[PDB]
Amino acid sequence: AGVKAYELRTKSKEQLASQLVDLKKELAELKVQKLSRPSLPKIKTVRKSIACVLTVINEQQREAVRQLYKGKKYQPKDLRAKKTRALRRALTKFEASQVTEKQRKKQIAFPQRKYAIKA
Amino acid sequence: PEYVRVQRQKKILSIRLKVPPTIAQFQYTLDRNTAAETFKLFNKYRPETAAEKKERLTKEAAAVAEGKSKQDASPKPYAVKYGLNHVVALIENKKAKLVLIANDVDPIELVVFLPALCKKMGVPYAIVKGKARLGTLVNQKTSAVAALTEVRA
Amino acid sequence: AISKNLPILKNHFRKHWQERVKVHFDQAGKKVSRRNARATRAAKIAPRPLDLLRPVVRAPTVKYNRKVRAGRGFTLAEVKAAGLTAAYARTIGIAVDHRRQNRNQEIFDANVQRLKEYQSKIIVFPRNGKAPEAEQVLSAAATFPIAQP
Amino acid sequence: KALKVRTSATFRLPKTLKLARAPKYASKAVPHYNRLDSYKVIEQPITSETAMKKVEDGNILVFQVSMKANKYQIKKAVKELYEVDVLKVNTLVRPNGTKKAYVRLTADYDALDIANRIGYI
Amino acid sequence: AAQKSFRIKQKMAKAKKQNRPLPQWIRLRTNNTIRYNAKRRNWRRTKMNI
Amino acid sequence: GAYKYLEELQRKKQSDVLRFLQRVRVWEYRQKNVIHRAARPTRPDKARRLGYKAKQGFVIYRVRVRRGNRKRPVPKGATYGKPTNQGVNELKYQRSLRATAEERVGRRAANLRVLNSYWVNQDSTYKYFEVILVDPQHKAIRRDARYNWICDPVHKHREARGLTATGKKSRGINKGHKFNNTKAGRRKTWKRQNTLSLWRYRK
RNA sequence: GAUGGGGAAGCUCCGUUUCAAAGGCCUGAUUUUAUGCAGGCCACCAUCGAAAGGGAAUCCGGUUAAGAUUCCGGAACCUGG
RNA sequence: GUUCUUUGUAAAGUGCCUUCGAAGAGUCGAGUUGUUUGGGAAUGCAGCUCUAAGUGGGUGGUAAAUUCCAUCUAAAGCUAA
RNA sequence: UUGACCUCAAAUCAGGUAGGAGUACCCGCUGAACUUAAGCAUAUCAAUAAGCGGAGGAAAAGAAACCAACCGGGAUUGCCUUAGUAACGGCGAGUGAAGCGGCAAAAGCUCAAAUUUGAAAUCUGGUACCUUCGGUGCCCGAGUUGUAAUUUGGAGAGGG
Ligand SMILES: [Mg+2]
Repeated sequence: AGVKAYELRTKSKEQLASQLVDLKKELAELKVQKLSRPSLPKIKTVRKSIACVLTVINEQQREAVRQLYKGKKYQPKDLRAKKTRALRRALTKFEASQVTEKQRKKQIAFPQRKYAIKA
Repeated sequence: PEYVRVQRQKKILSIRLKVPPTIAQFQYTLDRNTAAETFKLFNKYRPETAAEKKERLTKEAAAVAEGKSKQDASPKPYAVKYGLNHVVALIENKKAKLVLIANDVDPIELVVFLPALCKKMGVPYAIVKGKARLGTLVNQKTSAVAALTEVRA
Repeated sequence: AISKNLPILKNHFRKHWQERVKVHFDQAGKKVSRRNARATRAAKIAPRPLDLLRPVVRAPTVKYNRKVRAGRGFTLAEVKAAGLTAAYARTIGIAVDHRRQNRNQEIFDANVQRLKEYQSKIIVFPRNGKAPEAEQVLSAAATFPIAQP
Repeated sequence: KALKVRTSATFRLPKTLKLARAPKYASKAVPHYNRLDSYKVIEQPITSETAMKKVEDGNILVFQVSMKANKYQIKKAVKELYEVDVLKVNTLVRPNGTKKAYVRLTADYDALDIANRIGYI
Repeated sequence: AAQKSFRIKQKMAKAKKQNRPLPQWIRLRTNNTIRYNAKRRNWRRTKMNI
Repeated sequence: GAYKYLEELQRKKQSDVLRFLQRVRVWEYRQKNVIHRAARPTRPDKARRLGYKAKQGFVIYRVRVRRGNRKRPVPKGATYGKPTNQGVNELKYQRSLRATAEERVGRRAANLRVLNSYWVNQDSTYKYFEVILVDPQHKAIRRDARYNWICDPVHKHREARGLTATGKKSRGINKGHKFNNTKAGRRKTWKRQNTLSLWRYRK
């Protein structure tokens, strides 16, 4: 069972923090019962629910920071794209498509014509 | 420190050695009274700054909008010429009327040929103190040369 | 070592020659990929004939000067006599060689005539509009064969 | 002009105004939560017979503790989780790699009363 | 030694936890080929070399 | 144009003006570090002929290297082989002093790219070079399509792979019958003419 | 055994205070106040290297299946504030 | 293919006459030494020494002097298959 | 006294970048000996193995200071051939390319050296806004010891 992320996403951060601390209290109360009982499979659901609550809290905070840094250069490095080191160091499309004005004049004057050959 | 020691011992060595006359053709610079009055003359002919250039272009654009003069609403400029290749071409074309050469160009081989070229082409030259003075004349930091080529009446 | 009446052999196999052995197992697959590359290039340049027009030109040495063959590109003098600039010829599909010269009037006249027939045979499309599609052929060399005089 | 008097033959590097960092962007942009909080420093009690002899005789609770926790963190978290004032903490590292903490409570509280409140006896 | 370092004690703790026989329910799984702990180590027979 | 005056004056190296100027500058360059940053090119005409432009992102370093042969680094001169390989003293390095100078400059500034180098001075002990370097992260070189080819990752350490002017000179890359051993790469040609080619239908 | 430097095609080598612009210390002054500006003092010049060298300070009694100068009871001492 | 912006009093090409036509230096080259090459009075590379010219310079597989001829344009740079 | 310039520094200054791995193939440096010569020293193995530096999906080379000597060809690369040839070699053992010809693929180019001189026309950065692989305005700065436009020898420039 456990908690559901889509219904966790509608709450505020204080309710999420309180739900997290009651989940941790429940996990401690199950861990003190695990030593007396032979098996206790209910611990795994509480563990995964704690993971779900932490994931929702982190994604809410990260989205708030993204909207704070929206529409400006120099956003933080973990928020900007990852792809690879070489693709990050590669030239952008604008810089790669930069051409001299002399070559631009030559390309406008003499572009590669489309032609066919029968008649 | 070593930079202080190098910059002192370098000018020590440059007079310990017997310099060949193309150097120490310099270091007889202009005297301070005539230098002051020639910079007072040159200060009247100063190149235009960026802001007055910008309003000059707005006036030119408005004038070609209203009357369509061929960029000839503004009068003929009278400014000091600067820049090394520019003034060498002016001296070779015999257009320069008076050429000032800074005495402290730090490759001296940029300007050692300039007095001989001025003497051959008949242009009067003066070795003057201060590439910084020439730069603040032409609204730069350093100018290393200056030239009056055409003066008002 | 040396033995019965046999010719003296010179087999250069005293290095580690088994480290450099190239067996062309990929002849058939390389041919198939080569035809695939030709077809995708033709589809990419879908009206144009996949190769430039080459001049007729006389082969260099005394062993081969009896024959005539294809060159790299036309002379600037040849394209000026044909009546079009070198940049325009390069855009409409004529190979131009800036570094060969004309010393032979027969070769010059043959190349000028060859350019005249090419300009008569091609269709040049307008740069903007209708593009009147025209069912490409794939070999300007096959449509303009090199003929021995 | 006159030069500056120097009473020492040594030349030292002059003192320069050193500014503080004013970054254009944050370093990690989400500050991490508490790495080692009260629920992580106290894993579970040890309920072997040797440990259970201590809880009425010595008035000492025995807990299993994360290996990153020290005595200040153990004491603060026992005070926060069980609302009990503690006398002292003695820790060891067990031969299985875990950490064990003997927490001796003050005389006002009874560890036997607290252990079955927690849920083990 | 009695005065040991924490790295040595950590490796000793890991080897002590590894020192156990096979769990007996492993043999009941389908397509099980594991018969016994082949990586078992005893202090009399082979040394850790740490 | 002053630059052709600077060139044709620079060819008169044993004229008294140039040997005085050389004599002062070689002392000034011994007094500095082995590798140090030059503020401006000493020969701006030579720099801009090799490709320098006076804009942001063009860097000049000055460098001196030790002259002479390369002593074979063997303990006490023992080579342990046939007498044709017993030479220690008169052996020569196959690359140039200009090449090892710009390679040390590139190791000093690995974030830059080596463009060219030129001789400035020498004495009995050292040879002095000035190295032109371009910053491939500066936006004035990311833009300006005449120079953004240096930002392509195939040009990392051209001076280490021998792709500069003196590198190609030392590798022997030139057209002609005098360069049959070294024309497309010496080891490439050696592999090409030491390969044994076998076809499916054996010729 | 780094650094400053100097060799070496280079992996790296030399050197350890050297052809270096090599730093921090207390009083405070100010009480938009933060810690700059008032000051003044000092020139070693990284760091690693001993469970037998140097070194702040704990003893007795009892207690466990297995721990103790470490736990319990009593009685002390040192360091920092 | 369909649509919006008119780029642009801008840019490019082509014919004839006239005056010109800037073209890379401790480099080219030479001696010597070592290595390398099929390269042979010396194929390339590198060290040291000497060190250019501008109807010039390089090459034209036997060294040198003299007279020609032919063919390119170094000592700066990019580029798919 | 004050304000510049040049040169050299310092900052946990604003923003970036390098190192290491992999390494079949690629670009260089450095560099053997076993072996063969029926011994062995030049030679050979081999301009190889080992060692070191540096890249990419390919790399390198590449638009002639070329090949030729002909009725001349025309960037580079690769295949077939030239050819086990010309040549080198205790002329011994052994080594050993290149031009032409056919084919695969084909593609060309740009800086420096020129006075814009009737107007540094050029560019990084910061800030504000926006449609954000960037654009516009403003402000410092870089830059005349030369950043833009114009030309690259096949040409081309200035006038008419
Ligand atoms: Mg040496």
